[PDB]
Amino acid sequence: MNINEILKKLINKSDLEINEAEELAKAIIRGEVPEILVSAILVALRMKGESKNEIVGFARAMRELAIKIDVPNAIDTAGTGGDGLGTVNVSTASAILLSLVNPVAKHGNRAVSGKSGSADVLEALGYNIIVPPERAKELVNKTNFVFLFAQYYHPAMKNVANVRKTLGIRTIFNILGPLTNPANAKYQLMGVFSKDHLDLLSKSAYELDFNKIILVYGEPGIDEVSPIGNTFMKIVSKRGIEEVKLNVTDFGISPIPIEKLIVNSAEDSAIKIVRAFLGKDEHVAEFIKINTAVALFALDRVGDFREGYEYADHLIEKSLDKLNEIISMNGDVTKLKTIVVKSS
Amino acid sequence: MNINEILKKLINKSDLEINEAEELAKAIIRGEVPEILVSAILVALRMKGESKNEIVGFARAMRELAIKIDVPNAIDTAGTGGDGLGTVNVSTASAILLSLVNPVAKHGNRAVSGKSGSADVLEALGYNIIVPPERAKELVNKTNFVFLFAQYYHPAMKNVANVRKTLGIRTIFNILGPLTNPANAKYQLMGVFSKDHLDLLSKSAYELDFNKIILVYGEPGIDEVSPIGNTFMKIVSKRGIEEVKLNVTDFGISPIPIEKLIVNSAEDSAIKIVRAFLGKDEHVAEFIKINTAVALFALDRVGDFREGYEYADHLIEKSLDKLNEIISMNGDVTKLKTIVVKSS
Ligand SMILES: O=P(O)(O)OC[C@H]1O[C@H](OP(=O)(O)OP(=O)(O)O)[C@H](O)[C@@H]1O
Ligand SMILES: O=P(O)(O)OC[C@H]1O[C@H](OP(=O)(O)OP(=O)(O)O)[C@H](O)[C@@H]1O
Ligand SMILES: [Mg+2]
Ligand SMILES: [Mg+2]
Ligand SMILES: [Mg+2]
Ligand SMILES: [Mg+2]
Repeated sequence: MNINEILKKLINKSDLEINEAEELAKAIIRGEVPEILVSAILVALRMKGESKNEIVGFARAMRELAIKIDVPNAIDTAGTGGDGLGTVNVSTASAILLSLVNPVAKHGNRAVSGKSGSADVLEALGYNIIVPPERAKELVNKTNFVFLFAQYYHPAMKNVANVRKTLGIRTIFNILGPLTNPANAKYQLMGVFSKDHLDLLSKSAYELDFNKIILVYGEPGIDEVSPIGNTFMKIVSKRGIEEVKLNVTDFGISPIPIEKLIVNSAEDSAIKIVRAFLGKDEHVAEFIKINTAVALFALDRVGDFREGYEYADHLIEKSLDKLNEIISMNGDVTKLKTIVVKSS
Repeated sequence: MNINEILKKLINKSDLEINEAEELAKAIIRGEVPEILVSAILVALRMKGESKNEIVGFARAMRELAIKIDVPNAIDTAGTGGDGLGTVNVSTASAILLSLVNPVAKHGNRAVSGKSGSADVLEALGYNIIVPPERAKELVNKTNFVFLFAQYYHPAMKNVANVRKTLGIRTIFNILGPLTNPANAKYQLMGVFSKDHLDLLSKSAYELDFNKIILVYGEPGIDEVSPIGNTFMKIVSKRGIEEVKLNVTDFGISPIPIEKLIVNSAEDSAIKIVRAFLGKDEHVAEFIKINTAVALFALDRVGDFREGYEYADHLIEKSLDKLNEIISMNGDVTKLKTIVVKSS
């Protein structure tokens, strides 16, 4: 693996082979490549426009270097993020409903834009987001749910922290985290932030070896099933990549005004979700349920999205309690009660 | 003027304003921009493809911080380099013949591609490549020739050496060289390795305040007058940029074997050259004459491309003697003669 040959190759706008990319990624994440060259590379890759092999290459590298646990049968609902509209922490909430009928390995980080980060609500809720791997497995067995805090499950990325911060621009590492679930979940719902990444990441995904992963991009430009209108999807499986366009009305609901689904703090997000669980905020609930319906489909638990939406209705009614047993086994329920009160 | 804004601008592939480039180049050459961003900026600037205005901005920044000497009437023959052929140092040689008729302020550096660096030959021929401004003035009056070592007349450029070396790829700075003659020569024959850069550089030079500078691209893929076929050149002055296409034959000569114009070290170049001066290397000598010919057309001491080849035919006969006096005034004549002995 010659750093120079690689760089010159990217500069000429030639895509790498999966293996070149993986060795390249491996060197960078290991800390064996001078910052000047990591910067050059990340910048070259972006201006060339990353290709499938490249994504595949880097993903495989990151999985390899990441702290792992084995729960392939699990499902994750992490999205790439980056839309920055501060919407409520949907997929996290949605991860609570899923754990009721299937092991859930929720991968995520704290907020980058705003403060509605997956790891932040869980914290605001009473959950102890920093879980050691040996414990992580125990929890998923006892409660069917664990949150895998990325910073900690991908310690190696520390060797790229300075370049990324100094560069202060989006790079290939901004859309890779969801393809790197630390527990190797084979089923997942991952939202991307642009129609273009929907095409690239689904093609990449097709080779990262999932049983079923559903990539989505919903209007007005968030990485979720769209709560106001259309949702562009890609259902990936050993069979291929299926294209599917969906409107929020297909779930049998009227479009939800998005201002209703936007938060301004972690606690505010937590309250939105509990109130949703408690039936005191139909809007957030419909948002949590349209996302869960797509996840449920990924698991092959329903025949269509409507069935998925109705089924999700039965899950949300048991989620508050579910949330309580999960947080009791790994956190502080008094914080959950406080949040509950704060929403009654 | 913010670096992060410049970076976003380039990542977006938008060309900079001359003023912007100049301030950007200033900070970089002044060593006040973090190596990480300098790497990114240089890479993006290359992938986007540099613009006439960016070239002009950097050139002006560099010129401003360079150390200078007064000799505008002088002529130079430095080329962009980087054609990857390892050919023999023709313009350094072509400069020797020129000092026979016009003061020569030759700008150059050590090789990045082989050893065939114009500065390396001289070192090998016995010349003392580091010439202080005061001494340089003296040498040009007496011998009518002087070498301006880029690494000495551009002391600030050392603030970009680590990034450039670490990168190990060509950037904007690898084409700015000949446009920043320390003696501010108003005349010269600028060689370029690609027809594309031939256009960019010609248009840029037009605004760089020259009396007459001829840019040339050699058919085989060399940045000199072609020894095997066509030569594309632009005659830029204050009145415009003329288009001109040549063939080795228009010099009344025949195609020359590039196989014999190739060198594999500083000394082989120093030998091919002296060998041609001794009239013992028909081919090397022909390659020199044709370039010299164009450079004479530039000084307007010949109004015909074949008349210049004829005039060059004279000059080479007195060449060795000139080289001899040049070396004994600023250097070690010993070396030179051992080379003569090795050229027989
Ligand atoms: O900024 P957003 O509109 O939220 O988009 C980013 C992602 O976050 C949402 O879930 P959650 O809040 O749990 O975040 P995560 O997917 O990043 O963990 C949702 O599932 C998106 O995929
Ligand atoms: O790689 P090359 O085929 O040599 O082309 C690069 C330049 O070098 C040649 O002269 P010289 O060898 O003296 O180098 P210089 O122009 O860098 O001084 C010639 O003037 C070219 O313009
Ligand atoms: Mg999400
Ligand atoms: Mg989201
Ligand atoms: Mg040259
Ligand atoms: Mg050359």
